[PDB]
Amino acid sequence: KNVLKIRRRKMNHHKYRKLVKKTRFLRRKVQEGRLRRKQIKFEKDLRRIWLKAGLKEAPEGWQTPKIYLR
Amino acid sequence: ELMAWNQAENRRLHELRIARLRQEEREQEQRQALEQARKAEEVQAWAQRKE
Amino acid sequence: DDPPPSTLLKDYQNVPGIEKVDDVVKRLLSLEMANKKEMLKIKQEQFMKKIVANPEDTRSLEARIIALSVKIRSYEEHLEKHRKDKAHKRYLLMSIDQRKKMLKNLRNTNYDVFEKICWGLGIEYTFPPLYYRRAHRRFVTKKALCIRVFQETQKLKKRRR
Amino acid sequence: VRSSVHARWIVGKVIGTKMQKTAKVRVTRLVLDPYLLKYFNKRKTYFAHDALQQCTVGDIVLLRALPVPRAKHVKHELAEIVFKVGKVIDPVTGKPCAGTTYLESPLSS
Amino acid sequence: ATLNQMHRLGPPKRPPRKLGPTEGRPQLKGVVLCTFTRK
Amino acid sequence: NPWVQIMMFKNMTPSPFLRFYLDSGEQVLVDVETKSNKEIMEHIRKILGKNEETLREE
RNA sequence: ACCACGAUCAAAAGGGACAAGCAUCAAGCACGCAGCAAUGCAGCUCAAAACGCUUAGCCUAGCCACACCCCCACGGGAAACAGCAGU
Ligand SMILES: NC(=O)c1ccc[n+]([C@@H]2O[C@H](COP(=O)([O-])OP(=O)(O)OC[C@H]3O[C@@H](n4cnc5c(N)ncnc54)[C@H](O)[C@@H]3O)[C@@H](O)[C@H]2O)c1
Ligand SMILES: [K+]
Ligand SMILES: [Mg+2]
Ligand SMILES: [Mg+2]
Ligand SMILES: [Mg+2]
Ligand SMILES: [Mg+2]
Repeated sequence: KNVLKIRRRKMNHHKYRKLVKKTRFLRRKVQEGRLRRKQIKFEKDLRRIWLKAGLKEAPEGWQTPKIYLR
Repeated sequence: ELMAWNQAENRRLHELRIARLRQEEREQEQRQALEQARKAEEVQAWAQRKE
Repeated sequence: DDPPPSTLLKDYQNVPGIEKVDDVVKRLLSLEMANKKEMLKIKQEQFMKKIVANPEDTRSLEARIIALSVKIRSYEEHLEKHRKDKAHKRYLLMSIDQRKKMLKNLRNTNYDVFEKICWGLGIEYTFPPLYYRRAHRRFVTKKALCIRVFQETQKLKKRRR
Repeated sequence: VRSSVHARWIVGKVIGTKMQKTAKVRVTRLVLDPYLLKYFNKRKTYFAHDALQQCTVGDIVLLRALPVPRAKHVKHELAEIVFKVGKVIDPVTGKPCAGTTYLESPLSS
Repeated sequence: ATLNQMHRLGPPKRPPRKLGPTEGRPQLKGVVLCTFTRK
Repeated sequence: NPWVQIMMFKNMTPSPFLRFYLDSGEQVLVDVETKSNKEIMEHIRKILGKNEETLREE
């Protein structure tokens, strides 16, 4: 078997793990912003649904849950 | 005419099937009699053991 | 319901003169003084007498269904007490799958016997789902909203007309 | 000249009965793969009017074209049930059967 | 693969050809911005 | 016969058979038990197959 | 035919068939049915690829689409060679 491929996988993974440690704080903010945009997009899709259906507002009693916030 | 011929062929095959099934029934009766005798013999001895 | 513990074992139920023995022998030859497998055998014989036309034929699809149903009930009784038994959970789920497959074959081949099996064993035959896909949070929420919006539109159209 | 529906006679398996007086039936045809030159089944769904609601999921039925479609998707009617699910009568001998086995012997009659 | 698998997958789908520096064109016009030498 | 719907069924009856459905509503049953495949082909050709003369005219 | 009997040709409507890539586009969100109607049922499509994005005139005795733009053209932008020659 080629041990060099296993070594290259080891180097790439170790290099990757170093980067996530270095930029850990930056990554968390980016993920939080991405999740906020995801929730907004989901809400817009739901709103498009009831708007096309004809209703001027959401169905009575409906509240769009936050399905992406931890 | 062709449909009539096809029905006649079906009827002929049905008669042949009846003959074959009658032979099968006869053989099955003989084999079933033998197996039933064996089953009764086995049950008798097993019951006597449990007695 | 389980057979009474005073019931005789399947193997000693036809020996001539079993009713002329002492009470101690009757206890020794009953379900009271045996393991659960004899009780399951008596359950199987009871179901076979109640359902199948020829209770001596154990190779028929109905007989196999009855036997596996008794085995499934045994597994469920085990798992009520043994909640963390993963192996027996697997055995129960696999036995349920096998019984469903046999029930499908019986329904396709002999509907009258299929109905008799369903009534006698208290089995509710269900058809399998057409699609196997994850019902994640987004899809579930969207489907609930869509059903609500359809209901609201129906109310509005009834009001209009 | 007798109907505007393309498929005049078709045979299928009933896959749904949840609509009133309407059976959802799956029809399979043989289509040649141009590259492999092998025949594979191609499936199509048809709605058949069942006035008596006598169709059950899994039975093999014959559908006959309506002279004109009675609804958006209902262009056929149930001519007969070829095979009742679990209640097959052998056409060759006329006796009940369960799969490959006779429920009633042909010799009995 | 089996015949069923080959039917399911269908004919091979060769990827679109990658466009080169000229963008699939014989020649291009250009304005010289700077001249230099490379090793 | 590209426009004829052919459909197969397996182990549904004790014996094999063919059934043809005609545009007039008539049904043709051909028992094929004990018959070779060539015999079945010849029989169906004879009863429901266009003869050579019709093909030559076409 | 012209007087039509009907042929030829061919619209609208109904049924069927029909390009490529992406499943990191996997769910669509009212997409069904029955009843003369009132109304009732909750259904319909989809991993055998629905829904969606991107690409491209096509299956060439020829066919399809467009005719400056707003798909359409009451109306609006605005003043039109994708007819020939020409710039
Ligand atoms: N996707 C289905 O729900 C489904 C339903 C009926 C039959 N099948 C058959 O299963 C085979 C795999 O289909 P695919 O390539 O599109 O799936 P896939 O692997 O690409 O995944 C798509 C979805 O299908 C499910 N799936 C995957 N394998 C399946 C299987 N053997 N049976 C049922 N569901 C499965 C997955 O859960 C997933 O949600 C196919 O031959 C297909 O005919 C799939
Ligand atoms: K245009
Ligand atoms: Mg038209
Ligand atoms: Mg111009
Ligand atoms: Mg225009
Ligand atoms: Mg010009």
